Amino acid sequence: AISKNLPLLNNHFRKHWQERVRVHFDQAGKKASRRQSRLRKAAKIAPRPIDALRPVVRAPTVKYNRKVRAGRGFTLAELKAVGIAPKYARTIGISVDHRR
Amino acid sequence: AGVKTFELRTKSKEQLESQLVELKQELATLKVQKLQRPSLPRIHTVRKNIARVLTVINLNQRENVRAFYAGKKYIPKDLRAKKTRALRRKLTKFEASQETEKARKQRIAFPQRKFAIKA
Amino acid sequence: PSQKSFRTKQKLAKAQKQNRPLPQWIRLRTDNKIRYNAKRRHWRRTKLGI
Amino acid sequence: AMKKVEDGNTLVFQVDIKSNKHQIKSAVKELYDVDALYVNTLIRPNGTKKAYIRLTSDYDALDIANRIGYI
Amino acid sequence: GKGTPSLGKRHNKSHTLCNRCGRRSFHVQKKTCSSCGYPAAKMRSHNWALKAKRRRTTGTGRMAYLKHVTRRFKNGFQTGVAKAQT
Amino acid sequence: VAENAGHQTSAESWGTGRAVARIPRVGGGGTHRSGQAAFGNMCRGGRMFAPT
RNA sequence: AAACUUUCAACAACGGAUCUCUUGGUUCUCGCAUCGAUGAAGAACGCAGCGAAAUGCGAUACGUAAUAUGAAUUGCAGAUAUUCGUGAAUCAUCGAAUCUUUGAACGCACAUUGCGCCCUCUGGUAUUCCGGAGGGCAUGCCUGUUUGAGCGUCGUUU
RNA sequence: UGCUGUAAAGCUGGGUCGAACGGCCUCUAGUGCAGAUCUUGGUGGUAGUAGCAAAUAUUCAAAUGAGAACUUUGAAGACUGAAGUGGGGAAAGGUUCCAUGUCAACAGCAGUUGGACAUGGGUUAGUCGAUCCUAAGAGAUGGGGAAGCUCCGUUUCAACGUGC
RNA sequence: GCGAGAGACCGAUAGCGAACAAGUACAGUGAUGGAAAGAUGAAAAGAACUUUGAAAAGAGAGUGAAAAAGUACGUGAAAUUG
RNA sequence: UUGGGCCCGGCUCUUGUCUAUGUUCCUUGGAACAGGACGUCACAGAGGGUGAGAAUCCCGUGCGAUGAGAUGACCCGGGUCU
Ligand SMILES: [Zn+2]
Repeated sequence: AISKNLPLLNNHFRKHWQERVRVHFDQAGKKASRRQSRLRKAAKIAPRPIDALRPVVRAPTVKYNRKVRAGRGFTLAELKAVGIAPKYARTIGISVDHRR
Repeated sequence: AGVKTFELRTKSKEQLESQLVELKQELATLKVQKLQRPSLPRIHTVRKNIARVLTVINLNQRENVRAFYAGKKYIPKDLRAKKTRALRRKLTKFEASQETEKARKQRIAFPQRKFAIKA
Repeated sequence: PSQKSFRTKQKLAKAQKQNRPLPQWIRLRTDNKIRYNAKRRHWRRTKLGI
Repeated sequence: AMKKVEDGNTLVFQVDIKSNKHQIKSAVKELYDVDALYVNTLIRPNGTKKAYIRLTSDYDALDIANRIGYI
Repeated sequence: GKGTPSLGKRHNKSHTLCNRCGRRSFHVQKKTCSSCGYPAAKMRSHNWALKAKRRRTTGTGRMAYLKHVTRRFKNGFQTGVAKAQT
Repeated sequence: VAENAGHQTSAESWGTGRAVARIPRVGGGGTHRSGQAAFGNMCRGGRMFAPT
């Protein structure tokens, strides 16, 4: 059971794991279908862009202070400063975050 | 090929039953002859003619019922749609399109705009 | 037995009619694979289990 | 069965399995316009029903069977 | 005398024909079918008997109504009659 | 291969003392399959060694 | 020396390996969402000119109507069936129907093809009996209608 | 028929056969059998062997037939001996019933015979049974448990007549 | 479930139990258990006719490219046998 | 900043129909779909059938074209009436 100068392993395979094996054979098929869905969605609303405008926010932790990423929605104060109501903002391709 | 359906549909209730009785005695007479022939392919022709006349009688009869119940709130269930049990429980177009007056005021006030970028 | 129900007698009627040899003109059809009736039953060999 | 039309004044018919003697007695009155003294029914081993219909003395069974056309 | 002599005394059927499934599994004294569970509302079926589900399920009979559901769905559950082309 | 291929049997080993190998065998009677071995890679109708 | 035994070769047997096939299986991927009291899945019994099974169908029974198409079906036989045409064959398509006895199965019951009751029509000299045809009679629950019960309770008159 | 290789094997001559197949450089694997009381299928020796020996018992002739110990008929001789090897039924079986034809398989010999095979025919009810009653019992309803499949209860803490 | 497209997959003791009238035949009181079984030939052209025989069949003949393809059907190995 | 109902399209789905080029010559063979010669078409040399390995015999394939039918308050593009 234990015989060599080898590392001691943690292989969690004592359950019926073979009944829950998910092999992603459809990775290429999913890629193609995702592209087709994206194309149809874009064509449905042309020339209006598919992606709403997102804000820029600081990543929260001491580890990711330096990085800055895309947020979820512009705060109500930010939209207030540019004279766009949140209800009207959501209709012209701008995302709103009431929580931030 | 036996009787022609389009000729039957021009016949009245009285005439269709008179023809139905004769076709039945035609089949009755042939079943007597089958005991001696014994092969008699004419059996198959008369049976389909009996079926055709029975079909025309029923279809012409069901059309009178459909006309009688046209526009009534409650009509016989056999005259109703037979889509599926689930589709009959589904909300109708009018029911599913109902909105609260609060919801209508906001949808009118803030419609989905049409716009473009880079201009 | 002589005293039997209608369902019992009704099943025995079907068992008799299914116990006939193959009609001869069947083997003359094109691409015919049936050479005999393979579901024959004898009253003493195999019981109906009714 | 052809012996009974001559000896016993009885007609032999194949009859529906769902019918009874009341319906059989009536049916021969529309179909052949003959009166049945009695109707004796029988379910054959093959699953069909057989009716022994004895006509009253006012009718001759052999004559009717010629009219039907099987003797 | 538990073998051949005792086997000669078998003339009382414990089971008769069932009405729901016609299998000759209807226990006469219990008034229950050992196969389909009649006269319970639900069919007798167990997940420890997968071969038993194969023997009696959808597709093992006529499907006299389920044959044409796909055909009717493909046409969107049409109502009316076909129009003759002039 | 199918996961249940070769394993759609209720075969039990007869044990020893019946002058036959201890491979699991099909029970019942009245069919020629009764009393025949099952579940083995060496058996006819069993499952392959290390199914793919 | 034959016979016999053993071995081999040729031929002939027995048997069905090998080879080559394949309207089957298995796996992966893509797409779709559609059973049932408007009676499902299932079961039984039947139905063809000559059919036992399988396939199909339900007493309109290897099927009817309709749309399309356009000369077959086929083992045999056969039209009071068809050919420059409302016209052969077709589960080609399918939107109208039929859909036995059952089955969640629903008048009660069912190891029985048992026993009812109601309505309309009809036969037997019949509101009451008998026969037939058609249509009905399950349970829980919801909204309503009608009829009620309770000194539960309100106003009135002795 | 031979040749090559230590070998695993490869190539070839003759016969059979009728539709695909092979060398070389690489890749890949459900890749090599004498055994597992291995699996499935098939075939031997044993071996024309063991055996086909309970229920007293058969014989003569004719007929049919290609063919007769075994079929039919006659003549005998026998037995079951009325708690029968007789005549009916219940359970169970399901066409085994009857006629005609027939002998590939079955009847552990034979077969012209048969409960076999093939084709048809056959079961008639106001009075015989079921159907109805209740027995031991089973089991719905109102209710009460149980996550629930369902359990208890049988008039049960019920406003219980599909009354006459 | 329905509708499709594929594979360094199996090739009739394999692959689903089932390439076939397969969840069939068959067994069990029952719950359940559960097989075997593909291949003539391009086309039946599936052997007319004569003869021996009670018949089955045989011998001639015939069909076919082939009967060293006769449905006890492509090839026809071994055990075993003449 | 702005309501609703229809009429025709577009998009989505199903379905109908329509289309290039040898069966030329010789040999073997029962059969040419084999071999050889000469070709042709190719946005079509996928696959299948046809008496043996068939792009060119047939169905299809490729290219598209043109009809019918649906479906979508919760898609737009035009109209039209409020
Ligand atoms: Zn049952």
